[PDB]
Amino acid sequence: QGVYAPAQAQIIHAGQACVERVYTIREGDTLVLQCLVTGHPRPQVRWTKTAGSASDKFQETSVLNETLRIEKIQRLQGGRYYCKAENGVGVPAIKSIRVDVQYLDEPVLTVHQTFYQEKTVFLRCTVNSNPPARFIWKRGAETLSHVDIYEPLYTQGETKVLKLKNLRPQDYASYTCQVSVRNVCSIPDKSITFQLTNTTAPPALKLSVNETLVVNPGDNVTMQCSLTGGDPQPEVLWSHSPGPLPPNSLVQGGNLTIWRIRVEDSGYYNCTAINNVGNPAKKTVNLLVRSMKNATFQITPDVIKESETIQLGQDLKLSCHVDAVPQEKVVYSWYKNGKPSDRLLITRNDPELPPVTCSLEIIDLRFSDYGTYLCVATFQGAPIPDLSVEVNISSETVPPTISVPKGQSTITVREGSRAELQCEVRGKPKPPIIWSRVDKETPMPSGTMTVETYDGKLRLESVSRDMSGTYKCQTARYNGFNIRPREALVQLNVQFPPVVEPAFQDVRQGMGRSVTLRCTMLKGSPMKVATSVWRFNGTLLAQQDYSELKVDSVSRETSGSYECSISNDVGVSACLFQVSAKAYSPEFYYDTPNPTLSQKQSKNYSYILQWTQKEPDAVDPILKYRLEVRQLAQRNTIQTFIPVQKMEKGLLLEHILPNLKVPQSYEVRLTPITSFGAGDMAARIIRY
Amino acid sequence: VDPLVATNFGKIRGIKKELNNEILGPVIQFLGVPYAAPPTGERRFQPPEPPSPWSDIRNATQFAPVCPQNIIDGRLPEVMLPVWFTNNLDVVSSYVQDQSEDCLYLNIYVPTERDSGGPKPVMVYIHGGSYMEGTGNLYDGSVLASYGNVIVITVNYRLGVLGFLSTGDQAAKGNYGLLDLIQALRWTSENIGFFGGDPLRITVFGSGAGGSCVNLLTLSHYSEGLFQRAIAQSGTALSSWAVSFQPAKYARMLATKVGCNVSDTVELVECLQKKPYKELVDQDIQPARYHIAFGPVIDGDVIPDDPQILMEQGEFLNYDIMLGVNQGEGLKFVENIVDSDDGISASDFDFAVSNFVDNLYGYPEGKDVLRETIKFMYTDWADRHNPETRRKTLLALFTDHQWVAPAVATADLHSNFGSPTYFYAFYHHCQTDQVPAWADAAHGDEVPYVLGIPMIGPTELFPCNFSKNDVMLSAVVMTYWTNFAKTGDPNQPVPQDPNRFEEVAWTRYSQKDQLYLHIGLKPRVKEHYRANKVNLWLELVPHLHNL
Ligand SMILES: *[C@@H]1O[C@H](CO)[C@@H](O[C@@H]2O[C@H](CO)[C@@H](O[C@@H]3O[C@H](CO)[C@@H](O)[C@H](O)[C@@H]3O)[C@H](O)[C@H]2NC(C)=O)[C@H](O)[C@H]1NC(C)=O
Ligand SMILES: *[C@@H]1O[C@H](CO)[C@@H](O)[C@H](O)[C@H]1NC(C)=O
Ligand SMILES: *[C@@H]1O[C@H](CO)[C@@H](O)[C@H](O)[C@H]1NC(C)=O
Ligand SMILES: *[C@@H]1O[C@H](CO)[C@@H](O)[C@H](O)[C@H]1NC(C)=O
Ligand SMILES: *[C@@H]1O[C@H](CO)[C@@H](O)[C@H](O)[C@H]1NC(C)=O
Ligand SMILES: *[C@@H]1O[C@H](CO)[C@@H](O)[C@H](O)[C@H]1NC(C)=O
Ligand SMILES: *[C@@H]1O[C@H](CO)[C@@H](O)[C@H](O)[C@H]1NC(C)=O
Ligand SMILES: *[C@@H]1O[C@H](CO)[C@@H](O)[C@H](O)[C@H]1NC(C)=O
Ligand SMILES: *[C@@H]1O[C@H](CO)[C@@H](O)[C@H](O)[C@H]1NC(C)=O
Repeated sequence: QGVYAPAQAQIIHAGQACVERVYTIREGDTLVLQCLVTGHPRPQVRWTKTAGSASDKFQETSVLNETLRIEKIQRLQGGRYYCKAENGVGVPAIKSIRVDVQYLDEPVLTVHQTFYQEKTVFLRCTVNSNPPARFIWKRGAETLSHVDIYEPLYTQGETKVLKLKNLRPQDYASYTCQVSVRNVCSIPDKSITFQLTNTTAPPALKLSVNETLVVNPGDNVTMQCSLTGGDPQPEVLWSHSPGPLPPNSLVQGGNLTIWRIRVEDSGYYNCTAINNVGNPAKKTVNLLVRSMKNATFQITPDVIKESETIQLGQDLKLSCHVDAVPQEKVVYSWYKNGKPSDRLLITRNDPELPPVTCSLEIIDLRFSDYGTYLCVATFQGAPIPDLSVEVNISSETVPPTISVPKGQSTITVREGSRAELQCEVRGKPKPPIIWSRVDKETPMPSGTMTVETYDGKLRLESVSRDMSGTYKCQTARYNGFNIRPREALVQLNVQFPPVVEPAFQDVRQGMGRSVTLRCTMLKGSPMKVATSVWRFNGTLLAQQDYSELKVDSVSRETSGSYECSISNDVGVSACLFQVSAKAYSPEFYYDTPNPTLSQKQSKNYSYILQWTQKEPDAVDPILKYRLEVRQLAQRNTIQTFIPVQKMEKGLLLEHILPNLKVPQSYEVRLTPITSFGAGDMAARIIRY
Repeated sequence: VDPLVATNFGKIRGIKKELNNEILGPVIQFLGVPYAAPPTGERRFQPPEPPSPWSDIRNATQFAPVCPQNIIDGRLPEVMLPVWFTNNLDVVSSYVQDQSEDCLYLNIYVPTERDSGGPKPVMVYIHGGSYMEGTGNLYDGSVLASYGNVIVITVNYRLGVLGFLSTGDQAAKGNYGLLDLIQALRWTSENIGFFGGDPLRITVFGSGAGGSCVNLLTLSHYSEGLFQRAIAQSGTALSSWAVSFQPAKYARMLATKVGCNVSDTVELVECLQKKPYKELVDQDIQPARYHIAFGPVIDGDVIPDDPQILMEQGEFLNYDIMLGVNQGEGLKFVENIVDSDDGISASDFDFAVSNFVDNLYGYPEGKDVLRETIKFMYTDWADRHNPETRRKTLLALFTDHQWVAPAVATADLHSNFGSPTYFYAFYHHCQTDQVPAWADAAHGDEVPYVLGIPMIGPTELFPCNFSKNDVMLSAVVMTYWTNFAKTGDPNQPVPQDPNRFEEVAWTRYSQKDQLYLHIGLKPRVKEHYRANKVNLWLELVPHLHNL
């Protein structure tokens, strides 16, 4: 390639700046970076940014523009930017620049008090700033070692501390930290002052409730957090964990009220006081709302005899459980066709089973034990309602077995629609089913690894292909037999339309020569070409995992747009080819001094129009170019023909436009002509 | 059979290779593949240009000439090179005896086969000892490729003067060797698909200065989209010998040596371009101790700024990263000061530190307190009189400073800025009769395991009598390395299948917990590798500089 030149970039500075490779500006101002580029064909330019995805100044910022513009810049918008410029010839051009937004926040001033001879106070001054700040202390007059000043570890220049080793009376004054950023980017210094007095003292709090507070749902609880010391007067603030305070909870300020408290409102409520003196005071109260949920039973046949079924002459455990907030306060009552138990039937409150689970055992099972057992969980004198779990034991009760009904082992559905997976469980009682995925360890529509279901149905509203795989269904260990869970698998096909290749392809070839088009299917379920249909300019044609078409003679009559419509049994997708013997667009040459002043008079200049032909040998040879010249101002165009002598990839072509009015601009449209006719036209604007 | 592949530059013929191992399948080798144009004539001290195409079938059955170098004990630095290299120069010499300035060639190893189907991952090995010598030809990727079912590529880039000379201005911007590596990666991205490789899963890895190269590439915008993951073994961009900070100084010393030292930097470079490459290579240019003369430079383009500044300010893309160090990197640092009793005297200890402080910490005021503080920290106060314990701690000092501290700094910053990071410590090796019996895993000792050398038994380059445990550990390392390449997770998709790594999942590294994998015959995950000594160099010592 003779004239084709690799891209070349250069960054230039604009907009508001201050004062080599870095572009420093004040926060809030406007950034303007321009990337000048050269090379042929004219390379494209995009400004991008390079930042750690997961921290601090990060934005995804890909703009296709020779000018980067950030108005009212911010701290985070800062960082390193690079301008990339490419044109196909050679290696892309890259230039780097660091934008260094600068600032100086208001300084924070805090103070801390502290053998037994001298009292010592530490005045700590902190500020966030770019560049690193400079600190100056003063007590009306500037202070030096004459007391001590220094920067501690675990600070990157953002902090200085003023140490008053011996607190003499003159020291009881107004201390002010004056922090400066060296006035770079014309940024003013800033100051903060504090009134150090012998009454100065950190905050202190008193709470109107105990360490831990238990309450019933609906109850109104109000908590008074009051100051008991602090100078300056500290600010009191309530907070909640987990999550925010509201709804139904209002902060008057100091006073915290919770109306109609719900069970989910339980947790820690912390009152904190701050006055920038010493450590902030904090009082913490843990509010526990009572509740009982998820009462469950378990049938545990003889474990030592290795049984999974109720058999006469065996031990039979009937457990009981409920989830409660004051878990230690629950009490269970076992009834059996009424409420009874010493001999043969015994109570056990805490086995290896879940926490706080009451379970009676029946030694030497007997037909007389066949009955309806009931467990009643309750709170000692609590207004909340009791909870119960009934569990009928009889000859009929039997461990469960699970299976897939008929042939729904593999069930296929189209993407988007709803899907329903099915397992059917048998036994008395029937435990709920727990669905999980096996092919991989991923979560589910519900967002967790498993879902509970009693009907043995798993419903999928908006089924996604991601869900396509293998699913496990198994019996619960609760609300039934506490036995090795029975398992069964089901396949889930999520069908979706095909995707073919290429989606679009601009095909060029001589007039007498032939060409073959292939449309290939990569993904698609079913992964089979149900049918492939080649179409030409709307009309259908005549006719394997893919489809092929051969254009015998690329002529004006056969040249056009071919469409291969590959389709599975669910949807259709098509490749689209553009066949022709059109020459490619000419490539305007932009890097030359063009205009020629006619004696600076007659209002005439001339322009040296230059360009190259992209891939001259891709089609029939270029005979002549049609040159059009319009002035923007008027519709009429001057049409001319440049005749090509011959050309090779990279040869520069030239043409002078003799009569052009000195101040106006012109549009230039340049079209190649081959035996096939007009190729792809290109356009450009020239100017004096 | 006859491996022929048509690339964008022409047809290429490969060569089938059987491995000396019944479980490993054979591989296809493409040796001496041009990935750039010869950097000769006006192309010397200039960026690489794409290679010229050919119309026939080009043979790739043998290694191409290596880049100009002089390792025949031509005053090379032993403290920077891997012990396996320096202890076997006669064999190493045979790999670089055939030289030419036209040396921009790469080698491709393709497996002949597993489980998941589709384009296979590509692992590009970047060699490097001191930037002055070496060749990818020394690293046979056959076993790694065959065992892991991945494509392995070794690259040859311009070395020393020819690859890194810089005048500090536009006359010679330097980093030519890095540009060749970038160009090699470009070639790979554009042509590896023809070999069955996945350009969307390219992992770059290297040991020593090769590891330094890997990290420097991750800080360059030129690497965008080129590769997705990086593995850096015993090498960072933050060490004292990773970058040449005074290129102009050394460029003029060379010029003076060859009669090219003129005022104009442009005329100086043109003068060098007229000189025979051998004349430039054979010159004696000694750099400051623990530093380099000719190597990567901060040009503001390839390398936008000091790696330290770029990393601290998170000015780098988020690649998947795996990095680590060996228990006893600095063997050669003390090996030369050890007495006939395998111990180090208190006076020798003081001397080493004194030399150490002066060379790395050239501060005029305060070097005294520094030397004394460093001695105290690296003194074992329990058994303080033992000359052998003194040897170990001194070795640790150099190891901690040159390898451990920089690696942790890199890992901390990468993870902190969102890059998935994995950290390891190599506490195993195979002792030859050429290394002291008291030595632990030294610099480069992990290479044979990563390359699967134990599986094909002792080689001319790696003569150690590998044990069954060496084979087992080698398999494990290769499993982890290729797993990272395949998914970005050392634990996926191949499980560790007695194998002591069966239940050992390699947790991701974070600055808060700093979990790392202890690689040895008793592997397991630990936390905060040498936290105390590492923090000394990274936090306290810098403070003693007086800001
Ligand atoms: C109602 O309460 C019962 C407990 O009585 C809950 O059943 C429990 O569910 C959890 C998770 O669903 C089970 O955790 C399991 O831990 C084992 C550890 O060996 C592990 O292998 C399992 O994969 C699972 O993570 C727990 O075992 C199970 N307890 C019993 C007794 O079955 C039930 O989920 C609660 N349901 C509702 C709606 O509140
Ligand atoms: C580039 O961006 C500037 C402002 O950011 C705008 O004025 C101009 O029209 C844009 N031009 C192009 C070619 O993107
Ligand atoms: C503190 O200063 C005040 C002056 O406002 C003085 O009255 C008082 O005695 C001093 N001592 C204490 C302990 O407050
Ligand atoms: C809670 O407050 C509401 C009004 O705020 C009142 O009507 C209700 O009786 C109160 N209930 C209790 C238990 O204090
Ligand atoms: C409240 O304090 C507890 C410990 O006392 C702590 O665990 C919790 O995070 C705190 N919550 C808030 C909002 O500060
Ligand atoms: C507490 O504040 C609530 C509103 O936040 C108010 O309704 C209630 O009367 C207050 N009670 C006390 C004792 O301060
Ligand atoms: C169990 O027996 C009780 C006894 O009254 C009956 O009400 C119930 O319907 C039976 N079936 C159950 C609990 O499933
Ligand atoms: C097909 O339609 C396009 C639409 O412009 C046209 O250019 C082409 O000539 C048509 N082909 C034939 C064979 O008429
Ligand atoms: C200037 O251009 C006009 C036509 O636009 C032409 O008639 C005239 O002769 C030209 N004069 C010169 C000096 O070129």
